[PDB]
Parts: sequence; structure tokens; C-alpha cells
Amino acid sequence: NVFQTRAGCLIGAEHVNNSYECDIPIGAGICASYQTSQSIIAYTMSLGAENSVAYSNNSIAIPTNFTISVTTEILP
Amino acid sequence: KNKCVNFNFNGLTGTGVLTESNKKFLPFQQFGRDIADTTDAVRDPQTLEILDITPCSFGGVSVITPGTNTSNQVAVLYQGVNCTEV
Amino acid sequence: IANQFNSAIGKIQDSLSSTASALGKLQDVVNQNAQALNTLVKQLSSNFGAISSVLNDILSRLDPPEAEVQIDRLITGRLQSLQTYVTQQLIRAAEIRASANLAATKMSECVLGQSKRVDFCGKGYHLMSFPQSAPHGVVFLHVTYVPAQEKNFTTAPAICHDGKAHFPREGVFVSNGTHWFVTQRNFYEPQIITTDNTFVSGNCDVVIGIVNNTVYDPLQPELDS
Amino acid sequence: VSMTKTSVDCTMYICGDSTECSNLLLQYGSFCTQLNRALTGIAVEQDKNTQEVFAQVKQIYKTPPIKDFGGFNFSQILPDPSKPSKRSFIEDLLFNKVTKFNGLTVLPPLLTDEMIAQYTSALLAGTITSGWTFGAGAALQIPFAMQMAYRFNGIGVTQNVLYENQKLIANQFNSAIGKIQDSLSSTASALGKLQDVVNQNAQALNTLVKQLSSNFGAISSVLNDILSRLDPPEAEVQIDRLITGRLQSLQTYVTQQLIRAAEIRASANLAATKMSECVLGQSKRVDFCGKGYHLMSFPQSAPHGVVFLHVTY
Amino acid sequence: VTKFNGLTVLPPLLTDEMIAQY
Amino acid sequence: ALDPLSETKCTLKSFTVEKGIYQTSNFRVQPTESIVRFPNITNLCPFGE
Repeated sequence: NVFQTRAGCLIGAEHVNNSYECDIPIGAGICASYQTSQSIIAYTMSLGAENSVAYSNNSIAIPTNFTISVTTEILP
Repeated sequence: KNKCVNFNFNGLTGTGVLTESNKKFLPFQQFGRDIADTTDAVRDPQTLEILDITPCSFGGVSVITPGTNTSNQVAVLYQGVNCTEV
Repeated sequence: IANQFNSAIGKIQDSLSSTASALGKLQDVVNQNAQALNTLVKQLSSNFGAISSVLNDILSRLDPPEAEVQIDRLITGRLQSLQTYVTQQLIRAAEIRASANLAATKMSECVLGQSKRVDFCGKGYHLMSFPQSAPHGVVFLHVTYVPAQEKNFTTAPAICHDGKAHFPREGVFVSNGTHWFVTQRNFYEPQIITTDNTFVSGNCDVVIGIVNNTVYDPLQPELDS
Repeated sequence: VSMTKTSVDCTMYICGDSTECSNLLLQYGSFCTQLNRALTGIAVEQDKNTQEVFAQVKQIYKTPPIKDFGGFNFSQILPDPSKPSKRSFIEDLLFNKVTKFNGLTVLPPLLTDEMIAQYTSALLAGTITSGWTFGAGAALQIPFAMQMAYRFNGIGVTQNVLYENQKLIANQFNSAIGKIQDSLSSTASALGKLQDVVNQNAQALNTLVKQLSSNFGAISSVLNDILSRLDPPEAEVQIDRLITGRLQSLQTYVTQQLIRAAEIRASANLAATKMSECVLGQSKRVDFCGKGYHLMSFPQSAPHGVVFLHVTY
Repeated sequence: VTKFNGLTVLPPLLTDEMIAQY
Repeated sequence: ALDPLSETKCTLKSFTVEKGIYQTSNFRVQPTESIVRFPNITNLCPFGE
């Protein structure tokens, strides 16, 4: 498990082509996580799912329902 | 004990209030230390007892007074301590 | 709205009770102060180039002129320790004063009144907020309006009836595939197209994408009756 | 937004390859350890700025293959897939105009430039199709012609102006974007605000290295020379002078970085605030999004920063 | 959410009760 | 040393004392007496013999 990155040589991490959400930040868009017989793995940070919004001159979306959400914010 | 004094025990010195604590030193341990590596306790070299070191009362002196043109009355405030000198 | 709100407050109690790391922003302030104090004290045990860190030890060994040389090293180094401590406290104080100004701003825009700023009071359209006391800080519970379910509709920029383009006074024009309805952007509430819901501007030969429909005039049955 | 991440080693800087010098450094306590923890925190904060700023969205948005913008031409602002790296024609200019062994380590950023462009593309593609909705909730597609109509009704202009003058607004907008490309290409000083950040870090690093050449009252600056000349007890006198001064050099560098770190974080909070008010939604604040009544803004990636193109009425 | 060398901890101006009454 | 009011004037380096609270000194308690406790002096050699 000896691989190279832009940050430097990383030993003890398996390279997974699949992109996941960043858990342990490393650098150069690379992050590590403990997952599946589980071991440390290296992967490219995923920026989130790709959403293609249907767009047309005659097309529009009107919300049919709503939800009341409560957000918690903390400040010192 | 129970007074502010300058104590010299074996090769250690210091100033503070000595009081009997509940701490227990192992037979070979003459004195303890704090997280900061400061001595919080000692064991009597002669007898067998444990004494905690409480620093003698200290704090800031704050003067509460109105404007000079108002009155010269002053109120002394000893911070971080109970009433002692008076 | 009574069930969604009450159910939401319940999740706040469960999240804060189960998850203790949500307050880590405040715990950092406590940890930073502890490290600074622990560090400042432990520097007293350092020699700073002196023979020993204890003052009485140097005074009880070296001669008066020789001791002053070693005592000066302790005074010099310990003096630098205070400068490092005070320097960090002043810098960290700037970070706290910046957060305090932010907290005072939110209470005004979020808590006291209703804020139109985008994502200042949190995601969604802000309604009102609840201030809550927290150690060395404050907590804000922001009630927001988040749209949930939507449906794709057919829209047109304007309607043409008598030859003059009609524009919505409020809302937008939508259609289910048969008749054109007026509706608000935040919710779907079909409303008949009428002279009261639309405004007459220009002609039908300008607007691009204008469509033809029947604009209902409530005055027609009144005059016929 | 972000500043160069630097990790300074207080062991190598003060004492090069020296055992005696190292033992004398331990007498000064945690100074070495503390100076490293401070810089470590600064490097972490630089990554927080990008997260709190560049990424305002949890999803990636893309434009449809059929492009109807209602007369506007976004080809300049949107990324070009023909390029090897994903960037727009404006970002291409933004990146071009803006550009050791003593124990100074340059830490790589957590977020690559390509990923930053993907954040910008998501914000750009979102505003086009979804308008102001995607930021406040689920993505709601709206025809762009109606989007500008609502943005004029917000500033007090009846939307009838758009539909009638739509052709004129298409020429003024496209002509305006063309001036942005000409200005950024001809004028290289528009980004000077970003160049000052690069120059500031360079001067601090250069100065820190030049201090090694100073004697600090010692006979010689080189440690091997002192070890190869004076006796063991005599060398300690000269080595202490070098350590004392070099210690102050690190304190000066670190102190200067923490101060500048407070300046960059203040600007980062402004960038995050503008993206929310100016980019995602429409801001009613006066002259916050720039002169004139704000309509909508285009985020654009720039080195160690971000550019905002504010369309106003 | 939760010395002897002359470091003094100053008490706050307003007690936890007062801030709760705000 | 006349009174606390004068200590305020000497702390502020001014003859006029403004309304407010000011710290003019640091209170500290000095030790009353010196205490000495050492191990027993026993285990002498027979040097007198």
C-alpha cells in the first residue's frame, strides 16, 4: 500500500477510484476514510451528486408543499 | 498548620498554608506535584502525614470612589479573597 | 404548521442531547484558554539558559555578582513568556469580538425582526428566531420556510385576449395542459385569470412567447344582471 | 480568500544539524512547540475559508445541451470543455495575470483549483436554470426570461420593460461582458489586491531566511564554524546568541502571520456573505453588490480569491 | 459544555441567571 | 500612602480622580514565621568513644 500523491508518499492506504465524501482531509483534493475486513482507503473528494435541472422556455416548477425547518446556530 | 508561613521541608522550600489533606502518598513518595509540575502537597519528613499547600491569600486591590468634585469617599475591594486584613 | 414546528423543536432537544459535538465551537474557546494557561505556568520550570529555574537556588549558590547574571536570564525568558501570552490573548480577543458583533447583528435582524437577507438567518426564507443562552456564547434557533414538493407546469410570459398583452400583477401564469391559471411562486393555488389579476400593457405583437386565452371580466355578469 | 499555507520547523531553522545547539534549545521550553501549533492552525483556517466561501451548495448543477438564454451569451462566463482543465474564458485570464531548504514547508491546499471551478460552474448553472430558488431550497426550474422579469419587479421596475426591451437588454449585457474580457486582458492591475497577498507572503519568507545570515552578536552565523573553533564551554556562549536571535525571528514571522490571518478571514466572510446575498439571491442592500440596483451576479474563480461580476440596473 | 502562581480568574459582570433573564 | 484615594492618584498619575473603579495595588499575605522540618538526626557514629 505504497502510493504517491501531490502531498507526498502515503503508506497504509488503499486507493479507491470511487469518489466519496471527505472524511479525513489530506490534500490536493484527496481524503482518507476507514471503510470495507475494513481498512484505511484513499479517494478523491466528491463535490456532491450531479443534478441536471430540466430547463425550457415553457417549463416551470411551482412548489405544491412546504416544510418548516429549525436550524441551530452557535456563536461565542 | 492553618496559617501563612514560609516552610522548608528537607530540600524543598515555599510559602503557603499547610493543611491536612486526604491524599495518600506511596511509602517512597515524599512530595507530590500538580499538572503544572508545581508542588501541591508534601509529606512530613519526621512524622507520617500529608499536607496540602494552599498559597497565602493574594489578590488585587480595587478602589471604588466617585468623582473628586463629588466626594472623597472610597471603598476598598480585595479581589479573589475573603475579609482578612481589615 | 403546528405539527411541523412542534416536531422540529423535539428534534432540537434530541440532537443537542445525543450529539454533544454541536457545541464544539464553544468548547474550543475553553480548550484554547486552558492550553494558554497551562503553557504559561509550565514555562516557569524552564531554565531559559539559567543554571536552574528556582530563584532561591541560584541566590543560595552563586555569589551576588554571579547570581545576577543567571537571574537575568530567568527574568528575560519569563518576560518573553508573558509577551507571548498577552500577544495571543489580544489576537484571540479580536476573533471573539468579531463573533460578538455577528451575534448582536443576528439578534437584531433575525430574532427581533424579520430578515430579508439571503442565508443570514439560515437556509430557507426566514420567519423568526429563538435566542437561547449558552456558556460563553449564545444559540439561535431559526425557523425558516423551506419549499418541499414541486410539480412541472407549462408557463407563458403573457396572455393575449383583446389584442393587448396581459401581464401578471402578482404571481406567474401556469397551465395544467388545458386552461391557464395564475399562481404564486412559493405555492400552487390556482386562480382564474381576470382583469383584476392582470395588467394591460403594450400589444400582443411585442412579447415573445405570448399565448392566447380568455381573460374573465367580473364586470360582465354585473352589467348583465 | 486563501493564503499560502506555510509550515515552519523551529528545530531546523534555529539549529541546523546540530546536537549541542538542540540541547541548548530545550532550555527555552515550549517556544518551539507553540510556534508550530500556531502556524498549524493558520494553515487549517485557510481551508475553512474555501469551504465557507467557495462551496455554497451541496449539489452540482449543469446546463442543458440546448442553450436558450433569452439573448444573453454566457459562453465567456461558463467553463469550456475543450480546455484541458475546466475553466471559463474569464477565469483563464484571472489565473494568468496572478502567479526553502532551511525547513520552510509549503503545504498544498485541500481544495484543488479544478474543484474550485466545479463549485463556480454549479453556482453559474444554478442561477441560469433555477434562478434564486436553488439556494433557498429544492431546485425549481424557471425560464430565464421570467427570472429577469422578477428581478426587475424587485427593484421597482415593471417587468413589461424586459419583454419590450428584451432585445436591447441582450445587446447591453453581451456588450458589457465583452468589456470585462477586454479590461481583465489589457489591465493586469485589476487583480493587484490578490497580488499583494502573494507579495506579502514572499517578503515574510524572504526576510525570515535573510535573518540566518545575521550574526546576532555572535562571532559567526554558521554553527559548524563555532563548533570547529571554540571549546565546548566557549561555543555555548556563541550558540546561545544565535538561538536567542533566531528565536525572535520566528516570533516576528508567526506574529505577522496571525495578524494577516485575521485580515484574510475578514475578507473571506465578506465573500461568503456576497455569494449568499448577491449571487444566490437578490440583495436590497445599498451598494453592497455594487453601484446601481442589483439584479444578479456571476461568481468567477481567481487565484487565492474569487471574482464577482455584478449585473446592475 | 464545561492558578497558584498568581493567575487570577476575574468573575463575570453578569451572572448566568441575568443572561438567562435577557 | 495616605489613603486609598491618594493611591488612585498615584496609580493614575493625576491629581483628579475620575468616577469609576481602578486597581491601585495587589494584596498579598506574608508568612508569619519560618517552619523547618527535617528527618531525624539519629544514626550517629561512636565518635565520642
